Amino acid sequence: WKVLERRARTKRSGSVYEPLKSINLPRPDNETLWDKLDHYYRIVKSTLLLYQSPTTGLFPTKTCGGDQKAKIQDSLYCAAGAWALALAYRRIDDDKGRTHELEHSAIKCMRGILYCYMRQADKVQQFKQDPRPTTCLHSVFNVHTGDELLSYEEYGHLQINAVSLYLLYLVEMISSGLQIIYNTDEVSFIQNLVFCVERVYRVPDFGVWERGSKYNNGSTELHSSSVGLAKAALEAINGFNLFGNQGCSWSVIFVDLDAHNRNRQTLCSLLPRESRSHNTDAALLPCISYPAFALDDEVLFSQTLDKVVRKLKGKYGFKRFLRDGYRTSLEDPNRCYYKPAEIKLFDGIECEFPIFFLYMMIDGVFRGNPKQVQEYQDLLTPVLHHTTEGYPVVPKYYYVPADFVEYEKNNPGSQKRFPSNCGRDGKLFLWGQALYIIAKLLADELISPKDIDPVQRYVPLKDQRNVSMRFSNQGPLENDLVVHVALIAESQRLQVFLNTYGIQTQTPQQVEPIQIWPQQELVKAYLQLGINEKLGLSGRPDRPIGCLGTSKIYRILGKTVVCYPIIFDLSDFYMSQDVFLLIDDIKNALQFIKQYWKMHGRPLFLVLIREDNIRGSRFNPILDMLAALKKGIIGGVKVHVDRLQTLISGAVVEQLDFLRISDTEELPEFKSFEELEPPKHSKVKRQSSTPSAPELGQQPDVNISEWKDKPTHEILQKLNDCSCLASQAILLGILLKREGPNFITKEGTVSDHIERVYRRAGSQKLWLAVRYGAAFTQKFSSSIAPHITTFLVHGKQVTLGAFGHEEEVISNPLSPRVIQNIIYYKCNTHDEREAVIQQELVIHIGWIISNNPELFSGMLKIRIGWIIHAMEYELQIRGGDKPALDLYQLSPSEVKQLLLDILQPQQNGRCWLNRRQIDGSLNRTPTGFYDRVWQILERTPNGIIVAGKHLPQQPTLSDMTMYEMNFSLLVEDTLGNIDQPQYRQIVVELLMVVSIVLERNPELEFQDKVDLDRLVKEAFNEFQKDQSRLKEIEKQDDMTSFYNTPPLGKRGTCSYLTKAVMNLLLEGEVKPNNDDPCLIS
Amino acid sequence: LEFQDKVDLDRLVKEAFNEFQKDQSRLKEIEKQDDMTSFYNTPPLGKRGTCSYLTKAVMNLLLEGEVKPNNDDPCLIS
Amino acid sequence: WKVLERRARTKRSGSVYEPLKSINLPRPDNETLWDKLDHYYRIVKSTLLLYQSPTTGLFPTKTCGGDQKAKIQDSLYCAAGAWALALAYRRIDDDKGRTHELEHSAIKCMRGILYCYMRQADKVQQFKQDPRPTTCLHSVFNVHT
Ligand SMILES: Nc1ncnc2c1ncn2[C@@H]1O[C@H](COP(=O)(O)OP(=O)(O)OP(=O)(O)O)[C@@H](O)[C@H]1O
Repeated sequence: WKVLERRARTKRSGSVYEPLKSINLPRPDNETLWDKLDHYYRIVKSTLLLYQSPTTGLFPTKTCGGDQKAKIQDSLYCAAGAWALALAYRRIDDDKGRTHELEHSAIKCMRGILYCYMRQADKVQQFKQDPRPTTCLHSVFNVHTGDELLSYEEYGHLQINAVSLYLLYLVEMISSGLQIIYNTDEVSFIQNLVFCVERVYRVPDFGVWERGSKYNNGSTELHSSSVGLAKAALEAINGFNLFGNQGCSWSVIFVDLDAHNRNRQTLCSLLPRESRSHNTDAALLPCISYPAFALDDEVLFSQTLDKVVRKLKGKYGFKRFLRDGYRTSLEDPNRCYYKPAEIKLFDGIECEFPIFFLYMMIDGVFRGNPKQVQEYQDLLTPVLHHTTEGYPVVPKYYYVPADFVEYEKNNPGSQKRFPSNCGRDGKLFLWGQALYIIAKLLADELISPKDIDPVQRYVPLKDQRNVSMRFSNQGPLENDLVVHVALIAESQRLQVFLNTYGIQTQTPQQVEPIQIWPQQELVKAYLQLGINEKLGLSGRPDRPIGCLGTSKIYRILGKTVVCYPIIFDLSDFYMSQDVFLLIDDIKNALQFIKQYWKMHGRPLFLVLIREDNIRGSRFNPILDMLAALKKGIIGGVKVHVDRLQTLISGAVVEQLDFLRISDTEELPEFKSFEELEPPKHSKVKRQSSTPSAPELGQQPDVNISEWKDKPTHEILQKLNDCSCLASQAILLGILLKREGPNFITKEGTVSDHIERVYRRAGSQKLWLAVRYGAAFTQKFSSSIAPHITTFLVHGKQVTLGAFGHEEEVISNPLSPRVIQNIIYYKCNTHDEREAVIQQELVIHIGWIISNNPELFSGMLKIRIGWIIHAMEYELQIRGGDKPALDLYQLSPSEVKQLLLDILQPQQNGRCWLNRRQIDGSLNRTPTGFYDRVWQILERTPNGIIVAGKHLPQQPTLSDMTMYEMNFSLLVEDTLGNIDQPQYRQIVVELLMVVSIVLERNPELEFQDKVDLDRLVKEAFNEFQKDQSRLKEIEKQDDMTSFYNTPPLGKRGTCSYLTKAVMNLLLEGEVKPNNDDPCLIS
Repeated sequence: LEFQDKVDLDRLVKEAFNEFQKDQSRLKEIEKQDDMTSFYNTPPLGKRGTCSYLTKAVMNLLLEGEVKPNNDDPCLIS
Repeated sequence: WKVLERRARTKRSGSVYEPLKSINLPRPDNETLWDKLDHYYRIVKSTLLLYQSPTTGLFPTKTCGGDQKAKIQDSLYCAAGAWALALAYRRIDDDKGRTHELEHSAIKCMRGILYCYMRQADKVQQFKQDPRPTTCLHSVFNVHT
C-alpha cells in the first residue's frame, strides 16, 4: 500500500520524486489466475459437463441408473453456471480455446430447451385461450430424444416458474452478448410465450416443488415465487432486442403494461406469505435473490428474509416449508397423495437443503455483506463431501435415521442427520454443483456483480431513480406525477361554444398530421402482431387495453397514433347517461394513472367532449370539470393543458414495425376518428342550457303480481291506451315472458318496442323504467369481468345473490359468459332488478377498492345482497317517520354517494341497533379476531357449534397453522350461516369476550363443546330478568331491546356475556399452573 | 372492573355458602343444613372447590358496578 | 428502520403478516425538497445569474466598476453551477419553469464561448500549422460585444 510501497529513502528520510506504479506493490499468495481458473475448469468438466446429452444439450436429473427424465430448471441452472465460468475465463487473452466451449455449453442447453418447447406449439395455442393444467406445456422431457415422458395424470406439468426463469436467463445472456435466437419464427414463438406469461396472475400453479401445496392432494394454488419470476421476466423482455448488436427494429418484443401492473398488484399483497396454505417457505428466496431480484421495496424484503431465517433455518440447511414429508422417515413410499391429519407426523423431521446456504452466500455477496458471506461459508464447509479426486459435492438434502426420529422430535437438532443419495461419489446434484460453482466464483471476486447481471436486475438504494416500469424519476418514496391533458371537441360548433365560455379546445380537423384512434383499432393492430403460419399462431388474444396502454403515442405505418381512454365510449348501459358518473370515472382514471405510472416521460391523456352530454342541466358540471382541468389540479392530481402538436413534439414515441413485416397482400385499413358534419335539417348551433321542466310524476299502477293471468287482448288494449312508461315496460316484460319476443304488437315487434321505451326513458331520465328494461332484457356490461378479476386479485371473495337466499362464491377468475349465466340464472324467484343493482354495486365497489383499498380493510368476502339490505335499511332510517322513497330510482350517482356514506368507518349518533345492523350486513370484524378464534379453538376441546354448523378441533390443529388464510376462509364459511346480522355481531362479541377471558385466565378450560346459541339465550334470560326487576316490564320476545343496549357501560351486553362465559367455565375442572407462585388459589 | 361501593365480607361468605348448599342439594339430594361444617372440608382447588364459589361471588359483585374501558389497551368492542 | 417501523404488536408480541412499505417510515427533520431547492435557486439567482450579459452570455470577472474583460474558465464554471442546479431541480415534476431557465443559462454560456471562438478561425488555422504564443487563440474577450 501507500508509504510501504516506496521504500526509497536511501539516506535517512526525505521526499521522493519518482513514479511508483502498482505492479511493484506487494502481491498476495503466489498463485496466478490461470491456475485457479484451470482448477475450476477441471472440477467443472469432471462433474457437471460430464453429464450432458450431445443430441439435445439437456442435463439429466439422475447421473446413474440410465434415467431418461430431465427437468428444465436444473438445465437452466447448469447453463447459468457454465456461462458464469465462461465469464470468469473471459478475463484471459490466451484462453486455449476454453471460453468458447463453456459459452456453447450454455448456448446448447438453451437451444435444447427452446427446441423442446417449440416441439409443442398447439399446446401454446391452447394455453393462450384457456390456460388449464390439462392444456399446459410439459416440464419434463426425454434426455436422449427430447420427447414427453410423463402424462398429465401423474405429474401435472403445470410449472410457470421454469418458463419465467428461462426467459429471464435468455435476456441476461443476450444482453451480456450471445447468439441464441436465429430466425423470425423463434421471435414469434418467444413473443407468444411472453403472451402466455402475461396472464400468470389468474391461473394457479403447482409451484417449484411440484407438489402443489402442503397437503399434497393434487390441488393448485397461487404462489408468490411464480408471480415474482413472471414479473421479472416481463420486466426484462420489455423492449429487449433478441438479435443483440446486429439487430433491427423488427426484432423487439412488446409487453402490455396492464398485465405487469396486475402481476405487481397480485404480488405486493401476498408477498409476506407464500400462498393460502403456506405461511413461509424457502422457495421465496430465489424470488428475492439473484434469480429474479423482483422486489423493489427493501422493507418487505427485509421482513420476508427475517421471517424465512427465523422459521426455516436449520444447522444442516434450509427446510422447504413447515410440515413437509419429502423423503422423510415416516413417509410411506407407495401412495402419491397424502391424507387428512397425516402431515402432523412430519413435524420436526423436515429435510434440509444445503443449496440455500449457497443462495444466502450469493445474496450476501450481491448486497455487499462480507460478514454474512463468511458466516454462511463456515456453516456450509463441514457439510461438504469430496469424491476420490477431491472434487466437492453438495448433498441434495439430509434425512433423519428412522431410529432417531423420536429423539429428534423430543429435542430438535440434537441427532445427527444422514446425507442423501446424491451426497457421495456415484451420484451427483447438478443444480447444487452449479450453484456452488457460481457462489465460489462470485465470492472469490473472480466475477463482478455487473458481469453476471447486465440488465441491472438488482440496483442499490441510491440508484432507484430512473428505471423503466420500476421507479419514477422523483423516487420510490414520492409521487407527484403530472399528466398531460389534451381537449378534443367534435365539431367546430362545439369548439366555438366552448371558446365562448373561456375553454379552449382542438378539433380533429385542426390536427390533420395526428390521427386519433379508438381502442378497437389498436386491438386489431396488436392482433396482427404474432402471426406465424408455419407453426400455427393466433397472436395476441382479443382483449381490451387499459388506461396505461392508452397513455402512449404510437407510430403506425409512418403515422402518429393517439388513443383516448375506454371511459369515453358507451355501448349498451345507461350508466354513461349521467355526467356525474363520467366525472367520477375520469377522476378515478386520472388517480389510477398517477398512482401506477413508472414509464419515462409524462403520460398523454385525451379528453373527448360529446354534444350529447352538454345538453340540458348537465352543462354546468361539465363546465366546472373543464374549468378544474384548466386550473391545473383536479382531484388532487396536477395536470397540464396545451396544444396536442406541442405535447407530442419532443416526446418518446412507440414503434410498431411488425405491420410492415407482415406478408399480407392487402394492408388492413384502420378507421381513424373523424370530424362530425353539422345537420342540414334542424341546424342546432349548440344552443343554451335551457333547463325547463317537460317532466311529470306518477307511480306505476300495475304490478307483476296482478297482471299475470290477464288475457292477451285485454293486456294489449291496456298497453295501447296507457301512457305510463314504467307500467308500459312492465307490460312489455310480461309480454316477452309469456307471448315471446317475436310477438307482433301494434307498434311493431315486442323487442323493438322495449328497446325504444328504454331509449326514451334513458333520454328523459326515468331510472325506474330504464332499470326495469335492463332487468327484463338481461343486458350485460363487459366491465364486470375486469372488476371481478380485480376483486379476486386483492384476495377478496365476492358473492352474488339476493339477501337471505341462495348465493354463489367466486373462488377463482372465470369467463364473462359464466358470470352472466350465474347472475341471470340464479335470481329467477326474485325480481330481475336485483341483477342490475348487483352489477351497479359490484362495479362501484370494484372502482372504490381499485382507488381506495383502505375503505375495505377488515373484511374478506363481499356479499352484494347483504350490502343491498343495509342500503335499504339506511334509506329507511334516513326516511324517519316518512316512508323511504325507493332504491331502484335514486340514480347511480346517489346510489354511490349513499353507499360511500354507509362505507364510513364509524356512524356515531343514532342508537346502537342501526350500527349493529350496518356492521353485520357489511361483514366487518375486529382486527386479529380470527387469531382470537384460533386461540379459543386450541383452548376449547370438541370444537364449537353455532348456527347448526360444527367446527372440529383435531384436523384443524393437525393440518393447519395459526396465521393460515385457510383458517380465515373456514371460519368465515362457518360463521356465514347466521341470517340475522345482529345475531352475527352478538356471536362475534361473545367470541371476543371468550378469548379475552381465556387469555386473562389461563387456568380455566372448557369441559366440552360450547354452543354459542345457549350462551345467547342465557344472556337473553338474564337481561330480561334484570329489566323486569328494574322497571317491572313483562317479559317480551325478540332481540329488539337487547341490541339497543350499549355494548359497554352500566348493565351492558358485554357484562352479561362475560357472566355467562365465567359461569360456564367454572363448571369444569380448574387445573392449577405450578409455574405461577400463587399458593392456595 | 371496580367496586361501586363498600364491600362487606359477611355477605360474600353467606352467598358462597348458599351457592354451595344449593349445589350439594342438587347433586346429592341432601336437605339444606345450617353451619359451615361441610363447606370447610372442601379443598380450595379442583372440581367445585371453595375458590370457584368465591370467584363467582366476587365477579358477580364486580359486574354490578360500572366498567371503565382503558384507552391504552387496543381491544375494541370489549 | 426495520423492527421499529412495524410497531403493530397489539397483543403482547407476535409475528405479523402485513405490508409495511416505506412511506410510513419515520421521516427526518420536516422540510420539503422544494423549499431547499428554492433556497438554492434564490441563492444562485441573487449572486451568480444576476451578472450575465444578454448579448453573449459571458459572465464578467468583475461585478463592479464597469469592467469589460471576461475570462473563459470562470464562465465555464458558472455554467457548471447552473447545469448542476438544473439537474438537482430535475427531480421534481412541477418545476414552475425553473429547470429550463438554468438549462438555458448553461446553453447560452456554452454558445457564447463557442461564438467567441468561432469569431477567430484564421487564428485556429495558424495554430494548426505553427503553434506559437503569437498565433494563439485569445483567452479574454469583451463581456458586452
Ligand atoms: N371498463 C373498463 N374500465 C377499466 N379498465 C378496463 C375496462 N375494460 C377493460 N379494462 C382493462 O383491460 C384489461 C382487462 O382485460 P380482459 O378483459 O382481457 O380480462 P382480465 O382483466 O384478464 O380478466 P377477466 O377474466 O375477468 O376478463 C385490464 O387492464 C382492465 O383494467
